[PDB]
Amino acid sequence: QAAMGSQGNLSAEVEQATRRQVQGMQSSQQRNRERVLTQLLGMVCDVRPQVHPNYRI
Amino acid sequence: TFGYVHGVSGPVVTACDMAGAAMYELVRVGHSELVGEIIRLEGDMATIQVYEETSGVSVGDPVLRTGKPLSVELGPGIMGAIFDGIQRPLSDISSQTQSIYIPRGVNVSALSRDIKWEFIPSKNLRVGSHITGGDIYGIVNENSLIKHKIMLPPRSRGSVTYIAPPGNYDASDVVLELEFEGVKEKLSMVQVWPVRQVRPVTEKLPANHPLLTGQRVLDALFPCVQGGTTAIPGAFGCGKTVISQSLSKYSNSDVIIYVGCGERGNEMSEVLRDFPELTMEVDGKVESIMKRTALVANTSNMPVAAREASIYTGITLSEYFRDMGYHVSMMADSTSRWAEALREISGRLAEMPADSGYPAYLGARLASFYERAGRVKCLGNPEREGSVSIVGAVSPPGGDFSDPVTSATLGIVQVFWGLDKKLAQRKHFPSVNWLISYSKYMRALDEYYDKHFTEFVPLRTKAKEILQEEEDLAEIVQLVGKASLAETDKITLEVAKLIKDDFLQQNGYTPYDRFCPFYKTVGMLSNMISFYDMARRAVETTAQSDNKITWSIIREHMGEILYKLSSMKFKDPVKDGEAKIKADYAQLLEDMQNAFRSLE
Amino acid sequence: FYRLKKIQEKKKIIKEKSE
Amino acid sequence: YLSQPRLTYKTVSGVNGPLVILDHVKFPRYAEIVHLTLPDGTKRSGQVLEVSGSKAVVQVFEGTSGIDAKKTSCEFTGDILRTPVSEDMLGRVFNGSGKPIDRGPVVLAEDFLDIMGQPINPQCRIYPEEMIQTGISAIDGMNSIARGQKIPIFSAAGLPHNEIAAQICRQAGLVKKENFAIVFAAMGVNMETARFFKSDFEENGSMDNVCLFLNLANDPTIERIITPRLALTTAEFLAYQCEKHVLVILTDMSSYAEALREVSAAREEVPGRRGFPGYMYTDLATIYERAGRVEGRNGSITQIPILTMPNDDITHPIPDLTGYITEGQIYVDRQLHNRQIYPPINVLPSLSRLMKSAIGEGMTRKDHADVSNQLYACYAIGKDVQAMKAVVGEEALTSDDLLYLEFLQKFEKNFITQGPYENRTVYETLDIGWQLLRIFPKEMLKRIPQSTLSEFYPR
Amino acid sequence: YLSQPRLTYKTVSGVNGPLVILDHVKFPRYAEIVHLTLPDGTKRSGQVLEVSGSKAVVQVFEGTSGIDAKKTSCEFTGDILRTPVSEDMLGRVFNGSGKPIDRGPVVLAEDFLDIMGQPINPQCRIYPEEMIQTGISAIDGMNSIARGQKIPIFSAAGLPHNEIAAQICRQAGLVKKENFAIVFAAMGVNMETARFFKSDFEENGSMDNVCLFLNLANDPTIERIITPRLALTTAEFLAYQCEKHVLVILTDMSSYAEALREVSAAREEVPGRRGFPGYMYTDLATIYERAGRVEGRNGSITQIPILTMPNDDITHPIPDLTGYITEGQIYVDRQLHNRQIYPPINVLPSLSRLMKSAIGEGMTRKDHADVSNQLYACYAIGKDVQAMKAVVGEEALTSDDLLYLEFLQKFEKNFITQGPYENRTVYETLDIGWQLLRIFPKEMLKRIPQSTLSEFYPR
Amino acid sequence: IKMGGLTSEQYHSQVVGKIGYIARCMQTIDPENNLKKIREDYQDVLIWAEKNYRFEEILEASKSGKCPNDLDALSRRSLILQELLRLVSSISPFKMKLDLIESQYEKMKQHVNLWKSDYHVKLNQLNQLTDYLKNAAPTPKNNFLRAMTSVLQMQIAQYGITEDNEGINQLFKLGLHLLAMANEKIDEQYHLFKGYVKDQPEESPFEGILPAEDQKILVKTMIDYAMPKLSSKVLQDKLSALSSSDVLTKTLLDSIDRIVKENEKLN
Amino acid sequence: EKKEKQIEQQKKIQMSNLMNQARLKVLRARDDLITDLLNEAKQRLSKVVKDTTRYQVLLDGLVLQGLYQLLEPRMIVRCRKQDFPLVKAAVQKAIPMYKIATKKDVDVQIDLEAYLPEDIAGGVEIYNGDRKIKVSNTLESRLDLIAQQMMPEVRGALFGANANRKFLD
Repeated sequence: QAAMGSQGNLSAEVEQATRRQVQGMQSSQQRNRERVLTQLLGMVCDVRPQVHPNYRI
Repeated sequence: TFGYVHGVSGPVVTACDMAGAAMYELVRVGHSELVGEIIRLEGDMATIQVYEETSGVSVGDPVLRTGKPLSVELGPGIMGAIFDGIQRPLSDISSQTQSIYIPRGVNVSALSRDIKWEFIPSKNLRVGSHITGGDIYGIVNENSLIKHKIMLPPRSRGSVTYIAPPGNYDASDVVLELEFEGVKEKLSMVQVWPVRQVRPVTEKLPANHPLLTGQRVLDALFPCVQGGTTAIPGAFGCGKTVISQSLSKYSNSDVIIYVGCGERGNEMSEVLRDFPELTMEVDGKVESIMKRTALVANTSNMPVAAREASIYTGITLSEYFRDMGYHVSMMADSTSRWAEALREISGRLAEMPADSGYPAYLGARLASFYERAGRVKCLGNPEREGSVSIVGAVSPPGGDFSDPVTSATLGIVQVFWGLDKKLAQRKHFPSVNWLISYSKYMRALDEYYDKHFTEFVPLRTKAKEILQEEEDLAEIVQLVGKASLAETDKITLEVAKLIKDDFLQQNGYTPYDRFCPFYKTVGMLSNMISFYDMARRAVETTAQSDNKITWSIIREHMGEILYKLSSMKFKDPVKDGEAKIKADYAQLLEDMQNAFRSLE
Repeated sequence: FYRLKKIQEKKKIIKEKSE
Repeated sequence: YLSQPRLTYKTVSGVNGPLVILDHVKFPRYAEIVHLTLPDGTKRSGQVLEVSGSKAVVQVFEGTSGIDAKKTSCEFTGDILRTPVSEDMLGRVFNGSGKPIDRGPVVLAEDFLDIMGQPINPQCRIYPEEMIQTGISAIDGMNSIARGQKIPIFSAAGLPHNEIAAQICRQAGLVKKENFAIVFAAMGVNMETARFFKSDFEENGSMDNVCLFLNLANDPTIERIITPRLALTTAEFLAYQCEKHVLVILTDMSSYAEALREVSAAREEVPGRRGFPGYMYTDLATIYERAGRVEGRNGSITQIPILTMPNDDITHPIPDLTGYITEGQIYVDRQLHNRQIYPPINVLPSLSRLMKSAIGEGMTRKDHADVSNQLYACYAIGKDVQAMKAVVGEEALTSDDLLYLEFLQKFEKNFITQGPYENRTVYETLDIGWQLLRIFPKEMLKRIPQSTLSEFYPR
Repeated sequence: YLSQPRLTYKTVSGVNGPLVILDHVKFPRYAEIVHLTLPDGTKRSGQVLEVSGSKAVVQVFEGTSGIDAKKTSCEFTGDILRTPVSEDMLGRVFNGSGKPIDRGPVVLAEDFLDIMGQPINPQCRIYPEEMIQTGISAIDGMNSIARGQKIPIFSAAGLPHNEIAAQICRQAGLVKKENFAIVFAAMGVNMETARFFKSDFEENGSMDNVCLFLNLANDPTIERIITPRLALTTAEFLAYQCEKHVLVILTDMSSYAEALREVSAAREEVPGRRGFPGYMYTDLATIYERAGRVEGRNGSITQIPILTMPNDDITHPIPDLTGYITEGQIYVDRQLHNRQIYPPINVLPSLSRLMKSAIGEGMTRKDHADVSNQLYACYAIGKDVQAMKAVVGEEALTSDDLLYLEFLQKFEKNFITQGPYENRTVYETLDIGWQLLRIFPKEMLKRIPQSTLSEFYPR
Repeated sequence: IKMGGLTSEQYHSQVVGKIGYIARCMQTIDPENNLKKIREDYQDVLIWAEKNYRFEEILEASKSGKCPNDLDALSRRSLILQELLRLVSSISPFKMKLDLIESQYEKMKQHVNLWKSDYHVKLNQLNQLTDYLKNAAPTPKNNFLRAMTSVLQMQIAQYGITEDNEGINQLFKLGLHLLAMANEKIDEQYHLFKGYVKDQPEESPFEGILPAEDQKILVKTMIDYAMPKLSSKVLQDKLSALSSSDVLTKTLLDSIDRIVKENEKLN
Repeated sequence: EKKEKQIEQQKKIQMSNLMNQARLKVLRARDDLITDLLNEAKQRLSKVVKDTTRYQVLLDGLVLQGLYQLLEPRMIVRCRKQDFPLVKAAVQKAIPMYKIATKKDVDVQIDLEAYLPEDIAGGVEIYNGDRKIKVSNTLESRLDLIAQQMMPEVRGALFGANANRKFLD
């Protein structure tokens, strides 16, 4: 029973590590989210229509 | 709406003006409306495998285009019903036509719509309650044994706008009626389900409980489990003779679905005669096996398309009764005949075959059939755990082990009760060949044994070791001679003879050996292995000693003990209760110990 | 193999005939 | 009935072996019958194997020799092959197409029955539990036949399978604790074989109860496709309508399968094993599965096909599928025939799948099943001992091995061996079996329960 | 990047088995992926099996059941099947086609890699050298696997090759006198074994290294085909880019070959040898040879294909070509399995060509080669002595013969017999080997140089 | 992507189905909201039921994740509730106390695999007996089984099921034995019934467990069985006098045995 | 010892299950972040469409792109009712440029009977004459198609490059 309690403490440590990872992911996102979105929308708006290369006339 | 027949070649019709027809959709070909299934599309022309004789079908004949695929009516009336390979009720056809012939294009309802059923809704349900696929919204008192739990069809859902009160209803009466997204769906007690679609389940759980056949060899050496998947040879003397009817009469299973894919005429007649007369003891009463068994018969001369759909119909019925919360033991009389049907249809379609002429998708079809087995947490809110245990029979040409269907089966099934032609010729029944037969469920059954039969696993291990040692020693004995054998080798050989003749040899026609309880099996194996270990101990201990002990000495001393061990198989559970049998086996063990103590 | 090759050749010829 | 005038086409578009491919056909009917009048007036018959729009691939029974396009007149009867059937078909001889060849008149139809037959509801098919006392010990003792059962005679070229079939025909009868009406279908049997069977029936006096359908070797090879179906339609008429216990003999399912293969090859279908049609299993089953009894009726159709296994190969497609369908087989052994045993029935590979319910107390006797099982086991062990002796030598054989060899010798000399005109009742066969089993001591008869050993062994 | 919109076609010309034949396709691409919506909304995937003119034959992953012309749409993705690969797919369970089945998210691609890959340059491949320890004594001390070797396991149906595979997945690692990973691919594996693999890897705490691709027997056979390519593309990414030693365990190459046969038949290619494709050798080579060390990169891909030798026939095409392409074999013996030894690995017929590269000083230990050779020699001599004892009797045997029998027993009871969850480091394996070799005196160990005997024999 | 083998639409329908079924189970086992701890523990799913929604509304909430949509956890919780409801219903005439119900819930929730629990097996056996007796017709087997199952339900309500009481185990075993014994083994049925009434610590087990009519019918059944083979009409009249007993009792059975021995001597 | 080892194995099993669940949970959080980014992209595109000039140029590009992908003699452009004027201008501009690029005479009608759902962000759908071939150039589809290919770059930018990955080939 005591060792099960200790392993539960280690489980709480695992959960803390998971929360830390989630917060780190959120911060690293927040940092570059604006540039990511701007570039993605720029390349969405940039169309460049063009026929299939194998088309010949 | 409906097309026209363009050509005919055996069961393969070809109907023109079928622009929008769907693959594997059902059509009615001819003026007699022969059931057919669209198996190929070419522009606006559909090839149709027809489920009835096509003689007399003329070009230009109407082809009605029914929107549904091959499907079965699942509902009250299945139990005790004898069905054609495509759900046509043979008994109802006989009663309706008053003739011994199956009229071509007969369209009698699979489930009778005139029988009044005692329907009792789930009391906790109410108008407005939310329900989903699998929800048991009522129970029909089908008979004394099976309570038909009327389940909401899978892929159905919504708010109950009306639930019928308790009473008596037809299979066609609107019993429930539920609304979803403003659309109202009215449900009777019969639900149509395609035979080629797997019935959904919440989760396929691991199989961890034995399915007890009657045979000691199969129960102990090569166990099967509920939700298991087994291949069993169709050899004579074994199979349909004992095993099928034993599974029927008694087992952990709660329902039996027996599909005669390619049965011979008189053998199918034998099944249809025997099964309605078998009885089992349930709650202190003898009740007909038909109250919980259903048969899907298909003789070899019936259309090959129906022969191909027989297995699917059987497995769909088994899946329905699994979703009910039951354990359904399904027995396919021959998947080899199913494979023959697939090969013939592939040839008629002009596809490139794989080895030995079978279609290259034979393995895929066999897997799609077998893997529908298993123990599942059935769909539906009321928690339940059902299972479907498939026992498919394979009968290769001349006992071939490289047969394509047998190889595809061995690549899927987890249990395989191979056939020993030598044992069959010697009349050693069951004819299981314990050297290449196998069961992969032993690991999963360790939990069950280590809690109910704690001592059985080491007994099984020692028995298998003894049998393999006998297999290795018989070659040397018959190549060279019996004189050079050691005393331990003699113990192994004679104990192997004892086990093979009086533990692995079970006559299924006797009152005492029709079904061997696993307590009987484990006790017998325990006595036999205890004798083995104690005799080997005596021999080895007295080796390198003045008072040497030999197998001849042991046999001469206690021929009575050997005879009692041999007669152990004669205990009758019906009259020799479990306590009596266990006490007798304990007495035999005590006598063995006393005699070996006197010897030592 | 010979039978299957013959059947494939005949199927090709029949397809050409239909086309 | 069909009152509309039939349509006659001079539009033959192609002849290819036995096939005649017509075009511009008004609503072809699959399996329809056609009548081809050749330029010189010769009249033949055919069956539409397939239809595709305005085409129809007729299959001429008499062969396509002498047919030309632009002059052959194919008259489409508008109906499937409905053979005429009458009780007076008993005592008649017909070629493979049903026409008389005994200088009698054409069959005055009591009814017109589709040759393909009417499928029988399995729910109303009686399980045959009445034994047939063929009088041949190798069959009655160990591979018994039940009335209504299907059980072929696998044999080869040169073996006395015709003799065995004639013996079974003339001796068949129920076990004494209704005489069989024989319907014969010979396919590809030489004149010698056909004359043998006809003379045997005439000599034994059953000709009044025998209806022959002869398709000799010289006869057209596509007519044997319909010959067995004609025979079985007549048998069904006599059994399920006239209430006659019928016995149907089919001489050469090998010849029938060769006809099937010929038609399939002409059709250029995707082949099965050895070139046989992929649907050979179904074609054979539509013939075999017509045996058996039915509820409400009193007659039956016992079916005894006869096969010629090519190269003595029981794994050949024809015997393989015939075993898959029919309930057992009686196996004629070339080794026994060479060693001059008759009947040369090798009881190891042959079995009867309804024998278990045909034999026993009340039917034949208490000890039948156990005697047969022990005879089979001892015979197999004796054969294994013989194989071992051929390698190691008799001097290395034990007393029990010599006992097994002696049992094998006396079993092939007394039990299997039998005069062609000698019919041993099942009781005599069992007595012979017991005399042979008494060679071994009671301790070596493992498959015989002690309750029967103590009752029959000591005698 | 492909920016142009995808084209959706309702022009279904015909459906034949697993093929939807679309027409009027704008420049169809071979191997293009195409997502088709059925009339009722069901979404299926497919691969352009064949391209001709403007047509496109699309093999649908799922069946064609329910597909129809005039209503079924098919959107052509415009690119061949590209898988998203990252390190985060280490610790995930995917199906055959890559879709996660562990209730986790879809893989966030680090790259989009073509599954077919390209052949590793022979001039860039490097000899495997060091050893990958599987924790199994019978393949560590006798068939060690080098970093870069392709060594299959041969077994038959029923033998515990899948249990051995799971044990290897759980125990595999570097000799260790976080740069190791395992890619488990399972093909044609029934639901029971798939669940066993998944739950075992999840429970035993090794999932952090294992990427599991499961293709259940009832899943699409084309998915079975693409499963090994997915697994090996992930392995190549992890090994040649992330620089970690990857062990690829491919289970049921026989099931993969069955899927290949099905795809060939669908392509309408005639069967080759023993009914298998003629190019199966090329396909198996394409799978296996995506392995080994490379120049300038610190990662590697060891491969252990697992085969179910059909009928236990080593001459069968699948095991034959696997032996031709790979560099060894680990035999799972039915005799040992019946004798209840786990793992039932036979060490006499087994072999690992690159054991000499896998073992040695600095890789495993100084005495590995000598111990392995002496163990093999003593084991063979023990089997021979058992055979001799079977004829002469125990007494006639000499003291050396008794020693050899004792070593045989203790070698099959301590070296081979391991237990599923007994992870032996190679040093433990060699210590057990020396315990077994110390049965004999120093003199009879003729295959161990005195330099090694003087150092490791004592104690 | 398939979840648990079901298409996502089927999974998200099953989520709302489980939510509704949990609400129904709570309303069935506690229409008066007495079981406050259970209400709190299942509040996250009973909110959508107490507050009225639509099926499509709850389905959309589950799709968006607002509802608890982990079908495995929902199945576990619904199984706990269903097992508790089964325990309550199998003893419906003999309802138990709130503290006992809550303790049983706690043991359930603590159980690792509730489906495989000995608790579940015992509930299966009790439901087996109740199902047999639901439509059973009068006969000594059925009457003895009904009395024994009524007392078994009493003991189950008293001591729960998590506690493996020896008396409850004995009642389970004897009831199952009587159920399995053939209907033609009347002597064995009576032997087991009388052995039970002997071995029950209470001298008159069925004093308040069964209605008076059925108690008198049981006494009449015992007297009728004792009647055959009575050497004296005086002894028959003594049996009739004993028939005045309101309910079966150990002393009544002992008197029957005394008369039996008297008839043994007389015959 | 059997009891102790069974307890330890159960503890190990529970710990391994917890670690697996934690890994899957962090991965799910990452996937939810990606989904949030894509939802924000959808919303920002829905705002971009409101810029008439930018949306006019975008519609011209999308319509011409669909034309070039289809390459049929006849075409039917399906577009939102509120976008109909802009789509008409786009078709007017695309027809001559399409003719110049392909040298092929073309007819391009605009479906005035069945418009796209009003809730769609924008774009068009170009059907052939018989409507059996369609090219979906709606903003939703274009954004999804672009983002799915861009996931590697989005992953690298949002969550940094993988330090372990040494070689990109």
